[PDB]
Amino acid sequence: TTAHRPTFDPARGKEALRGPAYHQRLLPAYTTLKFRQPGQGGAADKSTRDLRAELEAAEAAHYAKLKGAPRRWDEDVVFKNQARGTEDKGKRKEFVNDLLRSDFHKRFMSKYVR
Amino acid sequence: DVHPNNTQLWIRYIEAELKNRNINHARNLLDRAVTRLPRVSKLWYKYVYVMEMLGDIPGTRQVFDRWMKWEPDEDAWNAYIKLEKRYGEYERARQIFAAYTQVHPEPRTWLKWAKFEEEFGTADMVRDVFQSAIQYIAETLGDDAVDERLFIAFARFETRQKEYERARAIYKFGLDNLPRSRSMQLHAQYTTFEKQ
Amino acid sequence: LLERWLGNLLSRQFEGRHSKGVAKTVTKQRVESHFDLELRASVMADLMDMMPEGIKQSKVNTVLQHLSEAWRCWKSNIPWKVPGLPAPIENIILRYVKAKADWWISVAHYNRERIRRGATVDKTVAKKNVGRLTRLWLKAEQERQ
Amino acid sequence: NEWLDPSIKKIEWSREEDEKLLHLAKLMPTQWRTIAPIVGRTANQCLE
Amino acid sequence: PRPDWHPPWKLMRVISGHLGWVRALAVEPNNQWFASGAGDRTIKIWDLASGQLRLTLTGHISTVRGLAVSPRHPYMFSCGEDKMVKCWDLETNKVIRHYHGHLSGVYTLKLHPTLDVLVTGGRDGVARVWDMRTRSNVHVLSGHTGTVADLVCQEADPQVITGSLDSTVRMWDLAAGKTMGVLTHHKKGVRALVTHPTEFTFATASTGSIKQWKCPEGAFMQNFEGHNAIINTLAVNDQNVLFSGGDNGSMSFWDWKSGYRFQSLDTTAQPGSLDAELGIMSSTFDMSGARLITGEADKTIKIWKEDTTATPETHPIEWKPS
Amino acid sequence: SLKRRREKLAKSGEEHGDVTYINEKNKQFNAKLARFYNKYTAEIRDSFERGTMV
Amino acid sequence: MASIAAGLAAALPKPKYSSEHEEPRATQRGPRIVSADQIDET
Amino acid sequence: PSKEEVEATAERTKNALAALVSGALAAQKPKNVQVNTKREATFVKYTPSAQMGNNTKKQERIIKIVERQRDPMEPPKFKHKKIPRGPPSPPPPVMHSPPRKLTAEDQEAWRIPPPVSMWKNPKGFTIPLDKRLAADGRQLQEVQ
Amino acid sequence: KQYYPTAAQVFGEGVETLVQEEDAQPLTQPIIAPVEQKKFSIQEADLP
Repeated sequence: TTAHRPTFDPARGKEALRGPAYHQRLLPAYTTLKFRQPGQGGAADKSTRDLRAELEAAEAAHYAKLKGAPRRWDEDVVFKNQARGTEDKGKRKEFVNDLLRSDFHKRFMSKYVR
Repeated sequence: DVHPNNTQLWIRYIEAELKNRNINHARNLLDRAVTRLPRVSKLWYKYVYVMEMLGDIPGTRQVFDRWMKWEPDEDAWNAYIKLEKRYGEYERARQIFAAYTQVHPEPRTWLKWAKFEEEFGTADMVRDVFQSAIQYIAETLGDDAVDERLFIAFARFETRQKEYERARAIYKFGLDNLPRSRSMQLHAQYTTFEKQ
Repeated sequence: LLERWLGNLLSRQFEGRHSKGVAKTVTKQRVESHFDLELRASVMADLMDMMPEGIKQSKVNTVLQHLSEAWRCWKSNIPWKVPGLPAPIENIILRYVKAKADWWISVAHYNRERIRRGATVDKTVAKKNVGRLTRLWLKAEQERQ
Repeated sequence: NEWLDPSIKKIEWSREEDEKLLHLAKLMPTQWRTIAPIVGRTANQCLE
Repeated sequence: PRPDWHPPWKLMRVISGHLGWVRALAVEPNNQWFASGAGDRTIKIWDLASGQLRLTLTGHISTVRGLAVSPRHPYMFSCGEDKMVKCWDLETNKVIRHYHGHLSGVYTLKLHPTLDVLVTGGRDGVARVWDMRTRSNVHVLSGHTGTVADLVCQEADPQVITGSLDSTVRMWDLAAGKTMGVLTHHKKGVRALVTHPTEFTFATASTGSIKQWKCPEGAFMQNFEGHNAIINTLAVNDQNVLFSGGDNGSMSFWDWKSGYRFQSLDTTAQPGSLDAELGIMSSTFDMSGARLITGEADKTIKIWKEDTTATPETHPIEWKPS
Repeated sequence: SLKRRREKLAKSGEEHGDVTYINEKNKQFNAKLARFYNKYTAEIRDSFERGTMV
Repeated sequence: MASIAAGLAAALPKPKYSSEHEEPRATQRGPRIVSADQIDET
Repeated sequence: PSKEEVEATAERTKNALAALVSGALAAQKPKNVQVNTKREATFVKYTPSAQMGNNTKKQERIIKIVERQRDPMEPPKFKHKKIPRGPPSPPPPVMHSPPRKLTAEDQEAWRIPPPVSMWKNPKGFTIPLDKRLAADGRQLQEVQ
Repeated sequence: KQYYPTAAQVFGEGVETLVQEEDAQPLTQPIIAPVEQKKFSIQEADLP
């Protein structure tokens, strides 16, 4: 059947109706605009090269901060030392762009599907 | 209104008003169509064909003049020239080649002008056309950037006029001031001419 | 409140109902249908912008049917490779199937947390969520085999 | 899945498929649904 | 025109952290932090120097397709595919206003530079002009026959220029809410617009063609040519740098005056991304212009910096006049 | 054009080979499928025509 | 700057078949209409 | 534009948009009574042109226009109507660069296969089993 | 098992790859901090 259909021509916006007002639609709320006070920044433009210098100084400061520069009881046991290198996970937390193979999905699906 | 730039709808409405002999209506439609869609070759072709089938050769010429104002592709200039060659105003077709080589300065248009002047004009006109082609193409694109086919057609034309030494001069000049990677066809035609 | 309500009641009575004036919000019963509306619009815009000029664009909803089948093949872990489908169209389809899949998996994670906590009581949410995690487990187990 | 699938080979076996079948049946004992995709037939065909 | 020498741009920092494509990007006037809205329905506030995640805000139920931090007010505006345009009070980190009325998903959002007006563009094919204070839709700029994919506000006529996916670009007189011109030069959907900050010119980008125009005449000034991809974005510096980012992942840095493409790149996708997932979805220079923040379909914010090592001689202008 | 339409209708009205459709739209779709996909599914085609391996 | 065209035009010897008396190879059927440019050339 | 003319544009646009803001604020929440009892007259100097016949006594007219005292309790007078959207303003010419020279290789390079679903069939079609099993990559997968 | 390369193998060596999956701020802490008054004694604004 073709009762159930896609959209190939989505609905188009209309201008407002130029009619007499009787209907109530939007109750007033937050009718006062806040402005950036002195100290809240924004209302001060200095130049371009000063901004570039400040940006590069902040980047150099962050890189400086990151760098830091100013009978034995276990002898009949069949297998010994099976857990070397297992605790070494956590060298650097790494992002994989696959939500089916990310570590979050594996943790989630091992927690829940028991 | 719903589909303004649809060529099929435009042609359907024009033909629907042409089948009922509403010629003035359909000419208004064709002006509106080629105003709305100036770079659609089918609408321009339909307007020039309708004007030629109605007998108005000056109307066909004015429609072609507006189209050539719009700087169309090669086939439109070719169609205009074939019109004027059909009706015999060869000087008008010569003017159209002047503007056509202005708009499309590729060697194909120069060769087409040379062939046209060979068949419908004096040999001095062909020599002037070929010299203008070599001069313009080596001036704009660079002296080493001139096409070998220009020298081929010029030398074969001077061969056809039996000015044999002049053809040897064209061939030798082409083999001198061209790279070796772009004169192999010129070299082969030179060998054919020399042992011919 | 009541004078507002009676004024709107009398507005419907005396100047009529404006049946589709203002856009309805995307409430929870319209989330997946709205995601589908937006997804189909986005895929269609990419095809209408990446096709060359002059190509006969008569059959382009066919790409949207390909996107639907590609999504179904993603859910059922069946490899999707249409013979003769061009690389540009295939790239668009694979890109948006990845995007839809990520939205699906995130919604599954969120509802599973809410089902664990008891924050929801609707049966449909639980049924949908068990279906999603059954598919996810079987995808992981096919990968394991 | 076992009979009407057009990827099912109903011809008599080759010697190469016999060598592969016996080799794999020695590799994976009584794991016939594993052997069947590798050999190239169904599981009941390889078993019989 | 002889082009100027511009240093080439290289990848500085890669910031993972969204779970959907980064479609929006907006820098504070004070250049301290920037705002990435993404397909994981969220707006993240990141510090610009360190790159660290400061905050995550969730108010949208669909992908965040637009952001703006107001230079006069302590507000941040957003729009999304969920038909919603919201005003966030950054003194509380909470949504305080709604701007309702778009019939379907909203693709772009800009603020008028001088006066307190918000213009948004949407898949209902229309650009709605809103008042910030009263949330009232003062104008419904209509006339496009397709999705309004990008939009710029300007301090003088034409005040609103909208580019749509039906390939036209309309310039709108804001006082009357009616168009003063249509530019039909583009063959396919005009996804990007940008305005030069010091010259009274602008640029529109469709697939393959980036055309540069003059205000208010809409006069065709020049044509950036060579980027044969679907152009999603456009970013001009103060030092005449046009950035064409392209949905296949292709990056082109042009000089604004001449049109010379002084750099061409392909961006790189994260570990795990498909080759289909290579593509630039958003881009903006910061307020200084020293950095270019791009957001890509591998769910990644990338920062691009100028190479200080390169000289005008190490990368000479290979520009051939004709 | 009307003669071309009638000739196309008469040519497609003639059947040749097996019937794999149930109405005329299905027949047109199946012929379009053949025109596009015969160059990829020859082996499966002969698998049906043979009763055995691809 | 047309040194190559000048070198060509110097390289060709004079054609030995005269064409200054030669008519155009297609006879224009009359009448002949000119523009304002050809008023003083006749 | 210079600061003076930018500011002039700002004042004009702000005036127009403030008028539309005020009208919209009256739309979204009207005052409970729509009575404006501070009715001031409006005097109009009316100099007529020629008309249906001739002129009789006096031409120039002084007109006093006042708003009518409407009942505060009256609802809207007239039902609103659903009218289709009007035609657009006339489209401009399509100012395209000359069309791309395609080849038959390109037309073949942009052919979209007819889609045969493994799940859906909204027209109840009978598809050949060759074409149904055409996009199933599972049989053509590798095993090793 | 690791199906993909690492970020350093993909992006380069002079490129800093950040992975941020937690906020630095709590949501209660505002981005543009509002200016405080913080009056602690009833003091006259001028001389009575």
